[PDB]
Amino acid sequence: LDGVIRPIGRHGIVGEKASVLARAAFEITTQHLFAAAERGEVDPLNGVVENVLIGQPVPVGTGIVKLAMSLPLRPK
Amino acid sequence: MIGRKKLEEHYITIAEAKELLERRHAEGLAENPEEPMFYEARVSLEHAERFAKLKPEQARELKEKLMGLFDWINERIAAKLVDILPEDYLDIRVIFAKEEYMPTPEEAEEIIKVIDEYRPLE
Amino acid sequence: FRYTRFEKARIIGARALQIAMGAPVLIDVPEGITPLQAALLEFEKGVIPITVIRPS
Amino acid sequence: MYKLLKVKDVVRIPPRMFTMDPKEAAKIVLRETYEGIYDRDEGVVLAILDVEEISEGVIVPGDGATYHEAIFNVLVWEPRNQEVVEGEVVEMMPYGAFIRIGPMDGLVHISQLMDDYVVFDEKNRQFIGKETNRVLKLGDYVRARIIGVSVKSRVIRENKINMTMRQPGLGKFEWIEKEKK
Repeated sequence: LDGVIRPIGRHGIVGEKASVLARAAFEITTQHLFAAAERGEVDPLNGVVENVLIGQPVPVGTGIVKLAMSLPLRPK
Repeated sequence: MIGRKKLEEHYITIAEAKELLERRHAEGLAENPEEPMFYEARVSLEHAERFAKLKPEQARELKEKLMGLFDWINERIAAKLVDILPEDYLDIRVIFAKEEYMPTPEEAEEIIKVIDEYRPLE
Repeated sequence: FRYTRFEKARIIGARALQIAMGAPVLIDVPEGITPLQAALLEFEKGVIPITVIRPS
Repeated sequence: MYKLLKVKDVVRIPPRMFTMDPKEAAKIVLRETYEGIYDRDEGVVLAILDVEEISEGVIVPGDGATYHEAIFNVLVWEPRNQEVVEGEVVEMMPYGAFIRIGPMDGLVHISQLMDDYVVFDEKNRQFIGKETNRVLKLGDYVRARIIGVSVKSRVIRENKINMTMRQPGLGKFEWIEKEKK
């Protein structure tokens, strides 16, 4: 994805860019890595491991659709 | 912030806000709990029932008129003059004792000349 | 304008929760039915009120 | 002094009254949320007048009720500082007197009453001056000025306003008329 091929674990795509909490539960090293982004770092949202960690519906699947409905609602 | 935004506000005298309570009191007239209005609403109704000195519509007309007479009188200052009904320079002192401009006896008399009409005279 | 499989399983899910909290039912009566099965029969006749939004 | 507002807010219609007209059903929700509540930023919200326009509904995962974005009109009352008010003596106390300036009250202490040394008559409910034979008692219409407002909580009941009348042109209205000359 970035012009030079990467590995898959602990030095590559998981260790590469994501949310900073996504790198916490993988590569049990965390005092190397979680204290690195202790200095000057925000963390928005929008992973899959984060919304399950906080109590939100994940973006994939059925938490992607948005409904809308008006309200006379006569039975007939 | 209350809600998302606050976009428009106006100033209402005591004689004008009396009609908003009674038209609200026209609801209830709902008969399922009979809707008695709550206690502090009925207390503020009694302050409107006893200090109603003017018509509701003629107070709205006067507030437009008093803003065009002087530039330093805005809508907020003009609504105060309807409730007090000043007669001389004594009331001009006590309202304007903490203001940026103290009026001259010429300019204070010109306010009285507009409010020489619409007086109950009793 | 056919629905997908992810939108059809959310419209049923939201309508089965209204049908338990009030929200008077259409002609769906007989004799005893769990509130999920009431949403399947209303969806069969194509009288769902809820419509989707298509982000584009 | 009262004010009239026009404020948008998000309305939550439950699915119990889901089969009513959208205007008054959004009115009955938002009315029983803000009436009679003193905020520290604006003031006493008295009553909701009416609902002009309403938006569409949006469903949220978990609840099953609906959300709307309505437009309504609100009558507020803001007792701001050094505001010239009018009132009615509706309470007699040995340390002061509550002056009702509307939905709330205004307390004036016994030594900010008038330009006179003031002695509280304990047997009756009145104040008797030393030199002048002026009598301040129950029910008398007065005129005052706010000097201090103590705002503690969201309830109307628990907030009280201190005023004073030691100025030329205040007090009872027939006292004011004789001070014109």
